[PDB]
Amino acid sequence: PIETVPVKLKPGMDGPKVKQWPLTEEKIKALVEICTEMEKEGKISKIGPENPYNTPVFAIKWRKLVDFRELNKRTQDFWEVQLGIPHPAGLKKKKSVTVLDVGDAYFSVPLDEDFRKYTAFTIPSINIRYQYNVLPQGWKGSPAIFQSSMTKILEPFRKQNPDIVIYQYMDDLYVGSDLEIGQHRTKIEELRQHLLRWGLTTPDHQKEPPFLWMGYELHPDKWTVQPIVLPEKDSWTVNDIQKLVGKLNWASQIYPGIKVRQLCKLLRGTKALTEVIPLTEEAELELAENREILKEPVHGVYYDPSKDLIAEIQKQGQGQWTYQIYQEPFKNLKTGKYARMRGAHTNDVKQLTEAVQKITTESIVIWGKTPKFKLPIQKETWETWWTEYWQATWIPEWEFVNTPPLVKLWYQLEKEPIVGAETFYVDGAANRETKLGKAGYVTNRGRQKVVTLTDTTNQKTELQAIYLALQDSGLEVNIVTDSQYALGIIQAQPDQSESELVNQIIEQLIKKEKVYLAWVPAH
Amino acid sequence: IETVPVKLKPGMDGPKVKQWPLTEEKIKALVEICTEMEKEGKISKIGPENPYNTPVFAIKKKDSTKWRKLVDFRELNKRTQDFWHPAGLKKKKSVTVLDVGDAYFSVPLDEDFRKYTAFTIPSINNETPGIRYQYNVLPQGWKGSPAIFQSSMTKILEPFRKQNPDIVIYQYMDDLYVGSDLEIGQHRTKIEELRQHLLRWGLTYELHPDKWTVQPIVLPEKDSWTVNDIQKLVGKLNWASQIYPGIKVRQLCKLLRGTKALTEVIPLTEEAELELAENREILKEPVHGVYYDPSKDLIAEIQKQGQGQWTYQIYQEPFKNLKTGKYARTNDVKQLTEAVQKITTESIVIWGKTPKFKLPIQKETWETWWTEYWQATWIPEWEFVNTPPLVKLWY
Ligand SMILES: CC(C)c1nc(COC(N)=O)n(Cc2ccncc2)c1Sc1cc(Cl)cc(Cl)c1
Repeated sequence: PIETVPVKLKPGMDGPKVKQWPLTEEKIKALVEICTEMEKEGKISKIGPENPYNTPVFAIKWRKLVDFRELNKRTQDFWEVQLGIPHPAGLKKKKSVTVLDVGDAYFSVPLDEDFRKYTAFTIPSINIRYQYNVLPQGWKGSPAIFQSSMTKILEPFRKQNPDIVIYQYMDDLYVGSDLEIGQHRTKIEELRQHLLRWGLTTPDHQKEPPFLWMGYELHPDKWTVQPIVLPEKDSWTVNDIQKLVGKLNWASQIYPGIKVRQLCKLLRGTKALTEVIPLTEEAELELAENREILKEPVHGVYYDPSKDLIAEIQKQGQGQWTYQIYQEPFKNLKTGKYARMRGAHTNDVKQLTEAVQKITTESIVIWGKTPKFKLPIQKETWETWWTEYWQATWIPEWEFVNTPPLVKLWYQLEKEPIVGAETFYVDGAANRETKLGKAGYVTNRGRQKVVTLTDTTNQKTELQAIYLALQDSGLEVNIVTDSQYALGIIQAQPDQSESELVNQIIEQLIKKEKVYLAWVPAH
Repeated sequence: IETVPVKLKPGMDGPKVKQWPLTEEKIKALVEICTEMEKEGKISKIGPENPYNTPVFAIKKKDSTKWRKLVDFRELNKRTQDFWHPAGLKKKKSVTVLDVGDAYFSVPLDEDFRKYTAFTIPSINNETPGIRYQYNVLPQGWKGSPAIFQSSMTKILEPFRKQNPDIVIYQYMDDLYVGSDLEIGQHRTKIEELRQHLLRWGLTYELHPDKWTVQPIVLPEKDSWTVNDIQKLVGKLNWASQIYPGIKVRQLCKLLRGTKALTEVIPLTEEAELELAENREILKEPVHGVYYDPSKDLIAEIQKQGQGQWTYQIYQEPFKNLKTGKYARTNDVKQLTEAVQKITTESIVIWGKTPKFKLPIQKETWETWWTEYWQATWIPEWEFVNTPPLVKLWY
């Protein structure tokens, strides 16, 4: 009843020819009985010596099974079905939602006449060659064509009725409206009616909520995540631990409490994938604290296009940021965390800004609009860093919220050398075999100091020199360095780093009143 | 009508590019525009046997409350069979540009090829499959539309230039560059007429090329120099010594001898004043031996200077700029976007090519807001840098 959709094999591929798995009598007879009824319904048809290819058949138990994997390996590619996630919280909450069954509408779609020849299978001598005339079950291109065909049918109806939501998934139709049960019902019948007119008979078993959907549980007034469970093991290999960390990270996206540090330490120096590792006590605790966190399922409400979208961010641990998207106080639509670390050197404002970006993109994808943000950062603060930062940033309209910890600029390097402040010319270098780590300085006032080190690079000694400078000076200092490494690092004005010296220096820089750092080429 | 047969570089296949998410607004606009275009047969919904896809966006050109549909065929263009630039506009005094994308809409597109122009109108939260289409005519933004219309493009330009090679007009994709070194008010008038010279076949502010330059590097002029002042001079001169190796800094560094306070004034010696002056002379002109090379990529770097100030450089060999300039004042983003356009435009003008931009912004940020202030008809290639410009005070 719908225009067949042209189909072809990949560039220069041939159909299947995999010999037929000689089956048994109890088997042959069963299929013989199944093919007969599908035949008398169109779905298939006898073919003869004519056709060359062959897909083996099986009779699962008394159900017909055609192993098409070897014809799906030679069919063109189709426009993917699952374009996008989507998130349960984007769904608009309707008053009534009906679910329609399609089912048998499976064999209810025609296969392109020039492709068919390739769907040839063979039924052994009872003691018979066929081909499909419909989207076979097990054919790479059938889901796509089905959904598409289905889309075409609905397109019209969806037109004459825009206020109705119709989600097509697998063999069902979820239709929601905001009409009254009287009106809703009638519309549905029309739909039932329309659907019939194309050969999609709808049975007049009624699947009820919660609707199990892609790891989600959909209830009328809310959505929940299907329980997330971790494996129970006495012996943990490296493979186990990696997949475990895998699942955890993933699940840490909605369960901000989750930690993986102690479990990932376990991966250190691992010699083999099967190597078994005793769990650390700090690792055992963490694994237990995660099992628990995961006992309370994540859940939220549905979307109300009538109210405004508000997003609230919070500074959790280190580089960790939590966020909630709601319309009414604490009635969360969605919640998450953002913790990426875009580069080695960074600070809190840049991070808060990145988090702000993420939520925007996600909002736009889920609700089609950006939200109003409530951020733990003063206008004064974000504005100073904004016009000082080298990249172009886009801040959205936001409301402050003095809910500690607050995001703040821990410091700002001077822009001009400080008048009257002691000038420190710092320096450092070493021995490549092993350190002659002699870092120290000299000032315009005559003060001088040299410090020897151990187990440290050449740049580490430059950083040391600045640290020594910083620690040994008044509240206002001028530091001249020839290190691009140090300069770069510092000029960025990060407030934290995986380094200890860089960190020490940072707290030093934070303590100071004034600090001008100057670079001069390394002679 | 008969169609011009197009082909993909022998060994290529269509583009399968991801469609960035759009606001409901941009979706709504897009869907209006498309069925109407469908109504007219330009595009017609397509099926799922078409695996290809090209990004599409919705821009609203200002001074009207009308949306325009922009398609990102960048990728398609990179793979359409290799199909086979008038100096003088970069010389003219005032230049103008016009949009001739429409012309193409009246040209059947080669059957076997429409499949590659497939694009998708996205759905909010993916609760709907996504509206699929394909072009039946010559699409805007595709390198193949100009090359195929060429035959009829010049064949419609003669009645203004067969014996009228005084003024100049160049065509870049959907773009029409009309350069005329004539009188200011007497400019609009000579083009407003070409605006009526093509219309006879269907398709119903100025640029100042000659007034550009690969600006010079300038050293400070001062009555008194401080330790720091000199430290900076030496720095900036050092950098500059990779472009110009004749630059010298020995004499100056002599001054940086000892350990004086950063704010202390150091008299310049005669040997030091001479060097600086020779250094000033070397820099008075752009480095020799820097010419455009077609086999190379044109690259453009932008640096935010604060105060709605943005500097940029176009170059092919790093530290061998073909041009430099500045854009000036709104927010970082709007400015950054206007700058890319201004820059791309000059680029098309001077070399008839768009440059690959290195954008000082987070990717996700750009992708979300660039369509907000984009008015061009093309889209340049771009990448995002996360490394501070250490040369923000030198460049
Ligand atoms: C009309 C459709 C679009 C719909 N809208 C809402 C949004 O929910 C409301 N309240 O309308 N719900 C959820 C629902 C669940 C149980 N009862 C009623 C509705 C549904 S049903 C549904 C079912 C599956 Cl398998 C997948 C998806 Cl994405 C949605």
